[PDB]
Amino acid sequence: PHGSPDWLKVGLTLGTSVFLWIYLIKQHKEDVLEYKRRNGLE
Amino acid sequence: TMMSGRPGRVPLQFLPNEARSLPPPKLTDPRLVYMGFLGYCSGLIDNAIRRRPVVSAGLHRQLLYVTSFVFFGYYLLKRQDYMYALRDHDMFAYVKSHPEDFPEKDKKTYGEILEEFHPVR
Amino acid sequence: MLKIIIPTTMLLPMTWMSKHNMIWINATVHSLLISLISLSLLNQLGENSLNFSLTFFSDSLSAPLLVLTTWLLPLMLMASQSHLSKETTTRKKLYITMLILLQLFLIMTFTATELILFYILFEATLVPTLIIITRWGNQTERLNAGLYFLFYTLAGSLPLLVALVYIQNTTGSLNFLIIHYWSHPLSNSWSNIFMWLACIMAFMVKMPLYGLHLWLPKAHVEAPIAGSMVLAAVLLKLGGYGMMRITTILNPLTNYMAYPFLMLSMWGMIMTSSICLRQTDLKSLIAYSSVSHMALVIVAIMIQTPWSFMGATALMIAHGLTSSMLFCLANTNYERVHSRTMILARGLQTLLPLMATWWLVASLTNLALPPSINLIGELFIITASFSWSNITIILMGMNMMITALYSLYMLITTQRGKYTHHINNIKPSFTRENALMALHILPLLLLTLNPKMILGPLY
Amino acid sequence: PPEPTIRLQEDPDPEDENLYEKNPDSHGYDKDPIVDLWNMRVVFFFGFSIVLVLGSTFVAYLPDYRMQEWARREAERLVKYREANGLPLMESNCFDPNKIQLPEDED
Amino acid sequence: ARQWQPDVEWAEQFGGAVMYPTKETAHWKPPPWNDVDPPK
Amino acid sequence: LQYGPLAFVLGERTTRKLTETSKVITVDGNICSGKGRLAREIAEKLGLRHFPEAGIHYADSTTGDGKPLDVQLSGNCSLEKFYDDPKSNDGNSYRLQSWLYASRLLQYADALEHLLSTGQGVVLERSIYSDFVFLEAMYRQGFIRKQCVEHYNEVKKVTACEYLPPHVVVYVDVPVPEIQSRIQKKGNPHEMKITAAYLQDIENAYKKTFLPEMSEKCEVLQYSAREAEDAEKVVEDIEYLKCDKGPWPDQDDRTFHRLRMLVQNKLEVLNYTTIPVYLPEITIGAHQSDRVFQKFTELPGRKYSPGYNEDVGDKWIWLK
Amino acid sequence: MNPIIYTTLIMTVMSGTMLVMISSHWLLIWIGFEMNLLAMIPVLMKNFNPRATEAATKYFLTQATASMMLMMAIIINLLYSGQWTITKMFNPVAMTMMTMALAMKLGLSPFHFWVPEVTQGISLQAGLLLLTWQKLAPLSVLCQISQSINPNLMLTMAMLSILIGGWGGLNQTQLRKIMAYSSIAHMGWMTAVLPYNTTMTILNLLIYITMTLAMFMLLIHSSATTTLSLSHTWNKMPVITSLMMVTLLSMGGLPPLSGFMPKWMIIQEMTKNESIIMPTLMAMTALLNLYFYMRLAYSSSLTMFPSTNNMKMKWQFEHTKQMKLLPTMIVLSTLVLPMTPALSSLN
Ligand SMILES: CCCCCCCCCCCCCCCCC[C@@H](O)O[C@H](CO[C@H](O)CCCCCCCCCCCCCCC)COP(=O)(O)OCC[N+](C)(C)C
Ligand SMILES: CCCCCCCCCCCCCCCCC[C@@H](O)O[C@H](CO[C@H](O)CCCCCCCCCCCCCCC)COP(=O)(O)OCC[N+](C)(C)C
Ligand SMILES: CCCCCCCCCCCCCCCCC[C@@H](O)O[C@H](CO[C@H](O)CCCCCCCCCCCCCCC)COP(=O)(O)OCC[N+](C)(C)C
Ligand SMILES: CCCCCCCCCCCCCCCCC[C@@H](O)O[C@H](CO[C@H](O)CCCCCCCCCCCCCCC)COP(=O)(O)OCC[N+](C)(C)C
Ligand SMILES: CCCCCCCC/C=C\CCCCCCCC(=O)O[C@H](COC(=O)CCCCCCC/C=C/CCCCCCCC)COP(=O)(O)OCCN
Ligand SMILES: Nc1ncnc2c1ncn2[C@@H]1O[C@H](COP(=O)(O)OP(=O)(O)O)[C@@H](O)[C@H]1O
Repeated sequence: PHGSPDWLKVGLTLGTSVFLWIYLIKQHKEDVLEYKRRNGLE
Repeated sequence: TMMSGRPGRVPLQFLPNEARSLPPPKLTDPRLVYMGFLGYCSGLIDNAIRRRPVVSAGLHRQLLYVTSFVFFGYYLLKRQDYMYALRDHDMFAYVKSHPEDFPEKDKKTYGEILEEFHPVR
Repeated sequence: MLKIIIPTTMLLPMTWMSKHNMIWINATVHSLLISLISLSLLNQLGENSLNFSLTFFSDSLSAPLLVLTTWLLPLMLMASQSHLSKETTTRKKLYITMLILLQLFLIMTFTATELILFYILFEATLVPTLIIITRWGNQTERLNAGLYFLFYTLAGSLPLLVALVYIQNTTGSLNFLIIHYWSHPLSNSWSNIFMWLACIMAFMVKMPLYGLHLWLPKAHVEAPIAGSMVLAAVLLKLGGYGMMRITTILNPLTNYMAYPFLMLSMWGMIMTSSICLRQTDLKSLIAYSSVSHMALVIVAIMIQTPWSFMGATALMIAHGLTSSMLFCLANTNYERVHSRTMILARGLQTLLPLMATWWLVASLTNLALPPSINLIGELFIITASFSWSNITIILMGMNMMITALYSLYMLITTQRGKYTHHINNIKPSFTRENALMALHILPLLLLTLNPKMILGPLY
Repeated sequence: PPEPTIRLQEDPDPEDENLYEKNPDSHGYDKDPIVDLWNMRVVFFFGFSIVLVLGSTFVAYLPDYRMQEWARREAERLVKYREANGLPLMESNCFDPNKIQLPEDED
Repeated sequence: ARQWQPDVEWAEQFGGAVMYPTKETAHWKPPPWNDVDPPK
Repeated sequence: LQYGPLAFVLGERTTRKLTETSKVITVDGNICSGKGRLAREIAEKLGLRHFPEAGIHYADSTTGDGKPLDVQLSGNCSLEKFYDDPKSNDGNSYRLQSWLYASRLLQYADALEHLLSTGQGVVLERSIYSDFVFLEAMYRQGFIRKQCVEHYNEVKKVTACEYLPPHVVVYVDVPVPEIQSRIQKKGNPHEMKITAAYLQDIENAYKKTFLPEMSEKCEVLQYSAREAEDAEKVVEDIEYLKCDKGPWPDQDDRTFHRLRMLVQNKLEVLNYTTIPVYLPEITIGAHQSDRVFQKFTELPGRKYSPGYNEDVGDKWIWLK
Repeated sequence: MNPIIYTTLIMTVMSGTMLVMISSHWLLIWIGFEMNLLAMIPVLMKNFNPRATEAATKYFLTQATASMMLMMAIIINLLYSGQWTITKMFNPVAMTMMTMALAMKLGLSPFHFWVPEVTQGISLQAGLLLLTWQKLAPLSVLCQISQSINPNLMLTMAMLSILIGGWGGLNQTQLRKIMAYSSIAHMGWMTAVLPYNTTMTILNLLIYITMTLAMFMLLIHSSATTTLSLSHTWNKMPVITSLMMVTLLSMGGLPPLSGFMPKWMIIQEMTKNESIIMPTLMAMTALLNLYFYMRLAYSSSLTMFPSTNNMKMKWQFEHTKQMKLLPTMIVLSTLVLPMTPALSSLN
């Protein structure tokens, strides 16, 4: 109807996406470090 | 294969500890890109159903779809790789532990092997 | 190969974000550009193949078919530009999307180093075709034609999946290189006979073989123009390509399992050539001509001699180009006449001379006139079958005579004679149709200069 | 029978629109003259000029990877060597007999 | 000059209770538009 | 937070808003009567909300802009053509009747939604009930066929088996010669072509069938032309009577919640107005439907959702 | 009904299924089945009408008979071996009777007669829940005892189910009966691979659940029950018809769509056990499902059926309620073939 951009939902969606991406990056880094530790590569 | 009853299995663990001994999938993995593409397709279909400008209706919603699909795809790929590594490990251990059932083939050369010849006429 | 697959994929976003009045221009230009890129694949070597990666490889059998597939799409767009004038933008974009998906599936099919991937794409090529036939078709029989085309193909190809997974379970790999190198003879047993039948019938139904060709006249008549050309030019060659790829593991059983199919094809060529003589429709006549030529290709493949394979490849390419041209000409006639009947419009040569020239050239090429590649493939198959048995020459000569007869009958009925009086909407032929015919015919007369490019791996 | 004899509401079948009547020099591509002309131009340029000619020359001048001249030279050298030394040209056995082992029958 | 599309006569084939009508099922009636039957 | 099961779970109970003043009232009368004037007075005096009679372009008023669309895009029928040629060959009579009935159904749904959402009552002209009298007049005069009234009856029963009949029915009675004189005085060039038999059929279809059916389950206030002028007596009669025979007392919070879910979401309200029965008067060919729908889509604020139209002037499209 | 009561009943249905899946006692599994049946009945009767009542009573009779048979099988198994744990059945008669009980619960032929009528009587929402959620408990129980089931009985019942679903789907016109016969055929497909590999059973179950959820949500979105009501849809929301046709093509097993993944994989498994005739028969039988799906697609999207005048008014109003996860369901049911190896996750 006569609806403005709901800034609350937009902010929540952006925050969720950014948090998920940061968590994925950190998890990948930790996983590769743990694998290199276990296999004695570096 | 039925690895459900495999000994020493935690009943409800998505990724056991030993699965950390394997290389994690790269973030540029083609399968992860495919999950991202699936997320984008879901976003476009969501825009189409709601009767909104398909390409550029909600950028945040499409981004959230892509991110969620990539997240689940990454974890699913890790679990898949761990399960396949388990299967190969069990295969090799069993073939080592039972030498009688997997004898070494007497290696032969094509020179001293008679194969019947069927001419084409 | 990805240098070819990726641009074909990018054709979709290119089409969907184009302006409403510029989709045809962009699609045609970039399809032609893609064809130029595909030309590089033609330079095959006498050794194994161009093994690009673990998933795609190119041979000198796949190269001509790939080039023809990439070349056909611009012609399909120019042919479809006519009857889609009064269509909404979304539906035109969907049509171009279907054509692009068909080309992409065919490109991925023709290399397909693994047989299961080949089968998956070989059946994937069936959805866009069915959508095109049943959606943008004029007659009310397009639905029945689509059902026939779907079920005739799927019933034949379903046992092929079981045969392939069984072969993988026993042999251990379905990669074509490993399959070729590790091939072993098939013993004469009932199980091996049924494996042979399962592996062969799926490709023989699509070719099509005489007795299973009922779907082809319906699919060719009721389809739009682009569907007709893609059916007659490329989709018929899938069966022959698959058969020539898969006959490497069926020896020596084929040596006596080819008799029913050889007899069926060598008699059905005569039957369909005779059928072409008494026909009240143009598209049906061209479809039956395609059936006859594909029956000859079946005979060639089942003979299994180097000259047979060379002639089969040459005939495949030549028949594809010729049938596409003939369907184009029939569609141009039907657009002005709106009837699709051979004797309703007569004496069109007095009104449209250049189209009469194109008709004459297409009929001569279909007539297997030397030194065109049509006759090259024809003659190679004739010599190979003569080596197989001296009595085949009777059937082949009868087929040649009937082919000449019905080709010149098609030319004479529609071009010569006195024009029909009560038709006064025969407008002069556009530049689009003349360009379409020229782009159809010039590659044939150019390939007659370098036959080795289309003679297959056994050259 | 007061039925209208009309089964349903339908537009009349429109008559075909001649592309020449409103626009001579129509090229049979599009009803918009400028887009139509440019479509003709790009089709003719990329079909005939770019692909059909440059591609034909490229295929004509493709490097000999099939090794035809190489095979001719090898055959020439082999024939010269075998004729000079009195060898009987082509050999009946593709593979030398000594390397091959035949299972004994003793039947 | 027009692509054929189904008319009323073509659409009435799928309007029955079941496809391929027979003698036994000729007297069957399609269910009501809303899934409510008269209280009788 | 639009109304839904969650809102009902937390706070939204519609039995609290009803304060004995709701009293949905439909004012029904013969063609060119004083009912419209009367309905306005009742709504003004009782504090209710008046809904003008639903016409051809009623639905266009509630969606997008209130400006009506083209006749081809909304209704595909005209009342003047019905008056000029009642036996029109192209089945204009039924198309007009069905479009008007469906518009009245939409208006009734909107009125019920307003009543349940706010608690303030509504006043209506001819509702979905009493609309069948025009169909009977058309059929007896021979304007429409029997299959026509059969299809109308099917649609009416399916659509009206889910709504509460109005609390009070107000009927204004005017003799046929008097309304003929009123029509002549009106001056609308098409209206003097209304035959006296048509008006007589409308009146006796009103009296013989509609009035007893409303009487057996509701309250009926039959008023003559003179006594209907004085709205004070009408309002006093409205207050004096007490509603204890209809289904309204039997309704509770749960049934009211179900009805409120039904009245909103207009697609379900109009779902059964397009049942697949192919009468030649209402059915439309595939080509005509395609062309008309395509033309409808090109309207300014109709291509996308209400809030996602760039040409109208909606901004922040890429973040909604 | 009250929204709170409806939510409570749905939670109770899910809790019964969870109790069936997470329990190691036969008595607790029977209790979970009883709780599921007890709470599932009012969901069928949410929209009160004679058809719903008749469907609910048919469902109750069938489920009660199945539960009694299951309890008798449990009793016999306990008699011949004093074990309550769900493991090897230790008795042939008990295994046979429990197989019939679980067939009755699932809907496999010749115990399939109740599915079309129950689906037809009850609403779309009720039908959607019944078609997908109900299958999870009996399938889990069958997977837990797959090492004891007799291959002959399960295989012949699966073959009969595929044949019956394919044949019965051709005649029906109402969409709910078509869905019921489709479910029967899919379960015939899915239970045939139980003796060989339960992972294929779970994968087929997931794919089928996704496909049928998408199709039922599409049918709810465009409120159509009969074929002609669906044919009218193209005039208002053509996108819905296009998506429905794509999903129908997927459900027929056409590659490269997702619906080809189970069948193919299942065939592969039965080829590893030297079973060749049966997979071929089931493929040629699934051709019938493909046929009636194609007929529905012809009626719905690929052709434009005559419309109605009143439909004009429906052009002005938008769908007020949007169901979340519909685009995800469509994408998962159409374009997930390239990720087939993920089935190694033992899903
Ligand atoms: C007088 C001269 C007469 C003969 C002229 C012949 C001209 C031939 C032009 C046509 C060429 C056909 C296309 C060939 C494409 C296949 C080869 C292509 O894939 O190679 C790519 C390279 O392609 C070129 O970089 C780009 C060529 C594309 C353009 C061709 C020229 C014509 C283009 C016309 C476009 C439109 C013109 C403007 C119109 C307005 C990638 O190479 P790469 O795999 O890394 O190589 C590895 C080996 N290395 C390391 C030794 C290189
Ligand atoms: C209709 C349009 C075309 C469709 C496709 C047509 C092609 C299908 C035809 C099948 C090809 C041949 C099938 C079997 C070939 C084997 C040779 C056999 O037929 O000859 C004799 C076999 O004897 C009898 O034929 C036994 C089979 C009889 C039953 C088969 C049905 C025959 C008629 C059915 C025709 C139906 C065809 C279409 C079905 C829809 C030889 O006896 P024997 O040397 O000891 O056994 C040889 C096999 N060994 C060595 C492995 C043991
Ligand atoms: C209008 C009236 C007539 C006007 C025209 C007058 C001029 C007459 C000329 C017409 C024909 C006369 C014959 C002259 C032939 C000379 C050229 C010929 O010798 O070159 C051929 C070469 O031509 C090409 O090989 C043939 C063209 C390639 C075919 C590709 C088609 C173009 C792509 C379009 C898509 C294809 C669709 C189908 C896919 C399979 C043969 O090559 P080759 O003798 O060995 O040696 C070449 C040089 N070497 C030694 C360095 C190697
Ligand atoms: C379309 C395909 C189906 C998609 C299904 C919906 C996808 C979204 C589901 C969200 C995640 C699912 C599970 C949530 C993670 C936590 C639960 C986890 O602990 O469960 C583990 C198990 O994880 C799940 O099983 C894996 C879920 C992954 C499902 C996807 C596989 C589909 C394969 C083909 C499609 C490829 C993916 C397409 C995009 C999703 C425990 O396993 P375990 O208790 O020890 O073994 C029980 C099974 N037994 C009894 C047979 C031995
Ligand atoms: C256009 C319509 C065309 C229809 C084509 C349908 C016919 C195709 C040919 C038969 C298809 C089924 C063949 C099975 C797939 C091959 C698998 C295989 O080779 O495995 C065999 C198994 O062989 C079989 O099981 C074959 C059984 C066939 C059952 C189905 C019969 C279908 C119809 C048969 C007659 C059709 C033949 C002519 C068809 C002409 C076209 C109409 C080996 O068995 P093992 O278990 O390994 O034994 C080894 C230890 N001794
Ligand atoms: N179902 C219908 N069929 C034909 N005409 C109708 C229908 N419903 C309303 N109308 C028209 O609506 C007009 C207004 O009705 P009426 O109350 O008599 O006049 P007024 O609004 O001035 O009081 C009338 O001319 C009547 O014909």
